[PDB]
Amino acid sequence: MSIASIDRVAAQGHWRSRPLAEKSLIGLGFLALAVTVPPFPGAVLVTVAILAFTFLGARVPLRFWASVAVLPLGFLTTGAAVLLIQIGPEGIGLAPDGPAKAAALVMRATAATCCLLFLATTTPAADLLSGLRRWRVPAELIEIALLTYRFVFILAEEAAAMTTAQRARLGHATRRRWLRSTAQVIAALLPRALTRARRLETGLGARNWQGEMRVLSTRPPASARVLGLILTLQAAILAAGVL
Amino acid sequence: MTPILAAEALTYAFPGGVKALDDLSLAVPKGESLAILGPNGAGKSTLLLHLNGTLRPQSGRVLLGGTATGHSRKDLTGWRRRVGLVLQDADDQLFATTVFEDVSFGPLNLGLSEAEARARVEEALAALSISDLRDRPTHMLSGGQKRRVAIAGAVAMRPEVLLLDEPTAGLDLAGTEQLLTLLRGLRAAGMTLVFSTHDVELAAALADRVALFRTGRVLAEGAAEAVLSDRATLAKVALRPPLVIDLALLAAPLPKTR
Amino acid sequence: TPILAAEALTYAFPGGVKALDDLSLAVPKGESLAILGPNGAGKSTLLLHLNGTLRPQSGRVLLGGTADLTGWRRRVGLVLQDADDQLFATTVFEDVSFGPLNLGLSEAEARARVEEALAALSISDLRDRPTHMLSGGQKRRVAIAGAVAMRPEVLLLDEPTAGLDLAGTEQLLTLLRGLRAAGMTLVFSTHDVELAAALADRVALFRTGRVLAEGAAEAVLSDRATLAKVALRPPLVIDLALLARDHGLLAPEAPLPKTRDAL
Amino acid sequence: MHIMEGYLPVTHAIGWSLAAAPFVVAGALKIRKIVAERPEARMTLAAAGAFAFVLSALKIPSVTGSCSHPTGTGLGAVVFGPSVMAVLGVIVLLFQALLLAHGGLTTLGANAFSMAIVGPWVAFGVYKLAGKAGASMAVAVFLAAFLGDLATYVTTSLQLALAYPDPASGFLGAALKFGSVFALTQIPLAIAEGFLTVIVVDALAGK
Repeated sequence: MSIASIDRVAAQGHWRSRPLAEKSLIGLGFLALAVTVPPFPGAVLVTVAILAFTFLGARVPLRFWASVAVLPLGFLTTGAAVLLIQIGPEGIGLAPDGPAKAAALVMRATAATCCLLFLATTTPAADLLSGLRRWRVPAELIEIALLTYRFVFILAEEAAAMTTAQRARLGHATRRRWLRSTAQVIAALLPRALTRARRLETGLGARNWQGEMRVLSTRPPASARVLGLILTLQAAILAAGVL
Repeated sequence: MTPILAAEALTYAFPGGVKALDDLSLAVPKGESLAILGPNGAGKSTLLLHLNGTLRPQSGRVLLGGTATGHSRKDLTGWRRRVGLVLQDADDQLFATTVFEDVSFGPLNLGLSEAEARARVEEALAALSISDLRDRPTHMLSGGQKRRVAIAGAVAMRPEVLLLDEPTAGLDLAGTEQLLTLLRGLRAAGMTLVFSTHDVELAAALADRVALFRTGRVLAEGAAEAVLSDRATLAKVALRPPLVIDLALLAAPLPKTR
Repeated sequence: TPILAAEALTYAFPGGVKALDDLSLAVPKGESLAILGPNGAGKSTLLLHLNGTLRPQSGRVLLGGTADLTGWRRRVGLVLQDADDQLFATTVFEDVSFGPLNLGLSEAEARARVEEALAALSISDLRDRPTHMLSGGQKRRVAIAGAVAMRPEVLLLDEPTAGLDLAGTEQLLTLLRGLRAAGMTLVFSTHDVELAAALADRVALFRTGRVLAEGAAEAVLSDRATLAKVALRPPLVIDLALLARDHGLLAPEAPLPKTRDAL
Repeated sequence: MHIMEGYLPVTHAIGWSLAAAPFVVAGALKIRKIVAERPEARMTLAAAGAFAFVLSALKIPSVTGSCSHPTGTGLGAVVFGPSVMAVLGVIVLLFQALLLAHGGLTTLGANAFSMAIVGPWVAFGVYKLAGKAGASMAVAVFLAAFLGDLATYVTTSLQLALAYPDPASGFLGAALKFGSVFALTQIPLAIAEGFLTVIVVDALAGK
């Protein structure tokens, strides 16, 4: 399942120090394209672009991501197969031109997902959430979201532990047993959370405040240099993609 | 001279409940290492809670430096700035997506712009030898490390008095000893150390004077010299002495004749 | 001969942390094995591995001398440091009953294997305690009880004295030692090395990922030099008594005072 | 279960992210006033949030040989408010996309429509009416994550019909289809967690 793997990778390789400002362009930009770009010319050279960036630009050890990557591929194998198919008042058939409308779906998605994956392998969910500073989204919900990210790993930890304990004591023998149990880790996870909230509030009241949450970040300011350069590249691969 | 933090009574309990914090007016004298003591259910974790202002006792007043603060609201903000708390569970004062981002909470809702606050954080991170753990995320930190952070985030504000609560819980004697340094270093800089514990030998390693209590009142508050030692005095609470020397009938940090 | 062995282990977390790096280990029959080391060394990983909580990249364990395990977990139980993660259900009986019952143990056989469990552990009814209503200790005791209720050959548990007091430690220790007496093979991991000597007689030092030293409960705790590698010093007296012995006309060392006199 | 990345056309991604916007704003304007009213709200909410995500990252035995991760829709329903969920669902969905790599950013908002806005509002009506139908708290929760889980699998199937009509059968074309391809999959699920959330709401009352 979950997912401390990706999070810790996103905070240990070469490109996590270098500004949010532009990895959220390389990411969010090429993402925007793939969806927009007509595919065959387009998301093909986008893929190799973000892929370069992912493996060459920010060498990310995987290489191995596709363990991360694959989880998508089982979902669209069917989606693509839907388009392949079907229907009318006739039992029956393959579609006229299924295999293009399908292989145009694959290359668009995989592309956009490599954009995702790039973001999700090099930028830590935290950063991306502070970035919404600069657009609308009012301060509060950023604090909450920065805090939701926080409790997610101080509930993940108690959950792993709990599952582990049942799992001994033979959590696992029947199957119905397994469901039963897992409930006994979800039921027993709501109050632990709520309480973990209130000992947060008392703990922080140390400083002369409990709410608010102003913090100081140590990220750098992606000079308008790579700004220009990256932006041009993308706009290009557009133009060419829209050719 | 006049104590820096002295608490009256102080008094406290649960409502509809057993006792919480009888009337124990412990006085601390600026620039020492007091070590509240016992194995808890006594409520040292609760005592501290009144000495920052977290808890308003039903009766008790504690007076900081010379006179008494206006709790219930507003004042406490001041009290906190002076007096600091480091709880047992480091995950109760760290929200704190990274270390820097955490510590830096302090001086920011403490009263300071951006450049200086950064400066202040950078001071505290090195003050706990975590300047190389600056931008890595908290939940990716060993238990000890995150106390060091929740202490850092506290010493980032400059308190005179620093309360601690079990500051060696689940530390190996390595990480325990190299901690010791970092806060003996703090008292040496001038900071009043106050702390709950139950491994006795700690107070035999850091403390100037020792407090003792079961029930809720403190029953024994003198030097760790003739506390640590007077076993009978130990006796009333459940404990025993640090190893020291068994007999003085001849005629804490190891010395020896032999 | 080994009841629980381990091949050059190899397990690492991301890309990869290599918390455990080719460490072979062995556990004899009715013992007290202390996997001694630094904290955050992920001994816990080794333990989880031992109880089939984890499969490594390359992994060998062993049963009666040989490589579905609901036999495995059966033979060998587990108690993770923090108790509350381990105590599910509402009252004491449930937690204990649940384990043997989790087992096909019919009302009437769980009836009588929660028998020793509570006894041997020394909880005393009442009974209760329930899901929660105390401090921490008693909880450790109940969880430990829960492990034992299940035909265990080997007990895996970490820090059997973390956060606990000296009196608490002493009592638990007494029970554990007695449990040794029932022929149980205990395996504990620990910061406090007083705790090692206070229970172990085989001790395996744990560095990086690797058991650089093992097997003389005393030896390891008297080879001061070895201890420094993992940044640990020997137990008090023994360290003294090493020192004391150097100056001391010294042959044997005794925790109760052995001091010379006069006159 | 989630629409993966860029599996929606920009007309529709934005298409749905504008049909979610009115409901995200709704909740976030009362989250606004809750935090204004009681500042620790930042903590009960964030904890509410970090529960659902962790909930749904867990695994559950499917009616069939499948092994699906539940979907807090039903459980988060009886406990937290639906609307409150409007924003949170969105906040949970990021992490399921940022971390699990199972969501998507372009589709987030398309997703947010069915899992944060449709799934939940429906999960109450079942609940509260089964409540005013006289049925026991036992089932009124069961039907609530079940019918509620359906309301996603339906809404997500319909957004896939809309964005991918039928080459032949026009609109409803891809409908019944999608309604059938994800139909072997999630009705193991929508049943299992339907019970799961009964066991779960079981323990809650008792504690």
